[PDB]
Amino acid sequence: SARTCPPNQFSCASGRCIPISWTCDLDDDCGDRSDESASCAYPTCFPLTQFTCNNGRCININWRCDNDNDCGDNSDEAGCSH
Repeated sequence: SARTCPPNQFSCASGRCIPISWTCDLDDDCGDRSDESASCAYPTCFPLTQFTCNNGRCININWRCDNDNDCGDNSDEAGCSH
């Protein structure tokens, strides 16, 4: 493995190994420590593969349940629950 996490993959606190796009996610993935402090300067969440929650949050693009992307306010549906 080059560095730590694969090429198309991001190593948060170095030891944590997630796909790149999750870096600038706003809290939920890692938090801030290095994920938001070593790349994030965004007014657009992240132009890799992400969704922009309508509450003002940014969320991962793979939370599409009903049709839109799970966040929990008035966006997607506000929580694909069961």
